[PDB]
Amino acid sequence: GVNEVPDYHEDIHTYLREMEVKCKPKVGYMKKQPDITNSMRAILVDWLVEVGEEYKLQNETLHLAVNYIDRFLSSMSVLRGKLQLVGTAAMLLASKFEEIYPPEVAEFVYITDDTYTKKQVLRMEHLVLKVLAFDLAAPTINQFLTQYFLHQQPANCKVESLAMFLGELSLIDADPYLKYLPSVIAAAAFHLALYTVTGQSWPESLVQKTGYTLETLKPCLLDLHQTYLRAPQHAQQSIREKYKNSKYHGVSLLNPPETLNV
Amino acid sequence: SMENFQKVEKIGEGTYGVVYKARNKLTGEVVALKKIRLDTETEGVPSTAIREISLLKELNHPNIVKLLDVIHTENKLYLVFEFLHQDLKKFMDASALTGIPLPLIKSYLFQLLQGLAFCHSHRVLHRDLKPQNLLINTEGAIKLADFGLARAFGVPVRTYTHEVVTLWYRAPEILLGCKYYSTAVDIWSLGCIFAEMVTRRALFPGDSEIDQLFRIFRTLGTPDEVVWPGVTSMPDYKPSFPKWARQDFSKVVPPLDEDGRSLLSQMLHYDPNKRISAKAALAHPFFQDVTKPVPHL
Ligand SMILES: O=C1CC(I)=CC=N1
Ligand SMILES: O=C1CC(I)=CC=N1
Ligand SMILES: O=C1CC(I)=CC=N1
Ligand SMILES: O=C1CC(I)=CC=N1
Repeated sequence: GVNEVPDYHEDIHTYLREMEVKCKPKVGYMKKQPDITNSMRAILVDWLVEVGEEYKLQNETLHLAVNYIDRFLSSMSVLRGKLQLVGTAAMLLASKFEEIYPPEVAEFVYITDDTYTKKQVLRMEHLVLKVLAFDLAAPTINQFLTQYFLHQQPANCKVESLAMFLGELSLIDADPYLKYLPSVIAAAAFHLALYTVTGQSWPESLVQKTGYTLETLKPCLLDLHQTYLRAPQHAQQSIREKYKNSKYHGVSLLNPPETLNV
Repeated sequence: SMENFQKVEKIGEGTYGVVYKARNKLTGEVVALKKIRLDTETEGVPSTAIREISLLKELNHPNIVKLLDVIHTENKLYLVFEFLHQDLKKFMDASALTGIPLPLIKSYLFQLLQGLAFCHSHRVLHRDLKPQNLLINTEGAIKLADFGLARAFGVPVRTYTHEVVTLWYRAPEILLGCKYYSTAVDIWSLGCIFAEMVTRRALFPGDSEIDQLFRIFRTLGTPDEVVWPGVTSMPDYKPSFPKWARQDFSKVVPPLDEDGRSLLSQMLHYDPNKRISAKAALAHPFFQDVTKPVPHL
């Protein structure tokens, strides 16, 4: 019923797609950053996952924060010593945007081990706000997933949890996932996840919704499978640790498929 | 920064400090300035403003107040808004004795629904629709304003902040303390506002939540599973609620025609799922003849 906003689902989808284009980071930003690297970024996002888990924040908050970080680094040269300052400030902004009960600024200062002063966090907040020109309402992988999980006639906790997980793994790795739009990554996560559990594919209903076939979703699905396969060996583990818990039904502990079929 | 704005008068005071009417010295544009003090050593930019600014940035429609600029300093944020003559509440009270022409009521409700249809078609809930937050000009327009309690939602919706609408305009789903709420709550509020434009008194002026609840039942009939499935397994529902009957909208809103009464009931339906959508309501027979009259000021 009204919680799936039937009279509006279409219009919202159209709009989110149009918006995920404008809020897209620069694909090749990491090359034009002299002093920071995909590796350092990986550490940062992994740290936000922890922070998200420690403060029991929403997954959506985490996604937004990463969106804020990539777009800032798409405009602003940052030194390595201040990369965390940007991330703390972004998480702060996303919390304020998205959470009912955001952590107080003091707790965002606590998690940086007093690397930074409160004044620095608060000043970086304003600067982030100016650099994004307050365009904070970014469509996320989750905003697409939640809608895709709807066309999933057989509602599967395991499938829903698993897609979230693949979803989050993509946050960590600027290469390759900066070159895919959220809507795409959500589908690839959603396809990959359904198959692994039920045995099924991207449904036609979602083909008609998105205009996305498995042909057009293959490049991404390839990188994702790879990411899933290498997952236990990735230098960044917070997400796997996260999705062991009962809450997410231990989907991380599940063994990925070995072939996809195309 | 603000050197080109000349303050005229104070025009309001809400979430963030005071709102002032001001005049662009160079262009002659009249504006409303909202001054938001930034907690530079404590909490920073308030979540309210992050939400209002970001959401109003996206929302560009003739029936949503235009945010024209945001002027930053180290220590303050000024939001530059278009100036509109006054809010519906002030217009209502000014019209307490003369009444509001039916054609203007219809025009106003039509525009309100157009504005609101836009907000919902853009993953945004207003959640503070009340006459004081709706602005009119002199040429016959009305606009949604004050988007501070607004929230960009996902699909499906999740649990959002429970302390949302002003009591009088609060939907039963929020009162009863349901886990999920959606676009229907904003329709409920407009429905309250339709009634109020017609009678110039608030429809459900409750002193408390329990009183608000009783006020609605008495008018629309204590709901049951046949009208509102799940109403009895709602968190704050009580089997004990007296069973009042629905009052004829011919005594509720005597001045309202057969089409009006129909659309109202639809807007005030108990069940959120069966409650009309802003989009639906835009098609309703009531608006078939809608014009754009000017208000007497
Ligand atoms: O305190 C910290 C910061 C970061 I970035 C990663 C891990 N611990
Ligand atoms: O500095 C200011 C503040 C205001 I309110 C209006 C004009 N100039
Ligand atoms: O300078 C501005 C104006 C506006 I409208 C939004 C954000 N920044
Ligand atoms: O934009 C606005 C705000 C206010 I308070 C009054 C009139 N116009």
